[PDB]
Amino acid sequence: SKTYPQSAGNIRKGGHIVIKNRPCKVVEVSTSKTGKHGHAKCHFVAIDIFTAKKLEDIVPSSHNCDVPHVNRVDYQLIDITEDGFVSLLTDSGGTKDDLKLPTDDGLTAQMRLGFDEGKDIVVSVMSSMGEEQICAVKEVGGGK
Repeated sequence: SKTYPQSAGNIRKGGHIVIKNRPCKVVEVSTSKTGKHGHAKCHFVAIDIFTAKKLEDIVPSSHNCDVPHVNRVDYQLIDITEDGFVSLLTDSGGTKDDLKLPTDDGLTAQMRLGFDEGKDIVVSVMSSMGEEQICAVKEVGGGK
């Protein structure tokens, strides 16, 4: 549900893969084969999409990898609570309130300032495997 199975031989540089239960972006793919009659193994180098740590795997080309779904969604900012939660407006007219201000000080200052200023602030959220990160902030209008 958070992942789908795909043969290692179909994984490409720039795609994603699960290594040690971590969603990673594939930065290097190479293959090796045992002699003339072997079956290729895929050697992956990948970068954890939240922690930026490098992880690696060697997988037979014919075995499945778990591939994580990775989404990027924009929301309008409708609140920053005094305890650091963020309230986001959903495309169905709902609210998404489970996220906090990002650890990035630039992104947080942009959100807080834009909100204090009465600006229309759009927040990009990257999500994978039940984990979410505010990854961009822009103003699109408004003001006081």
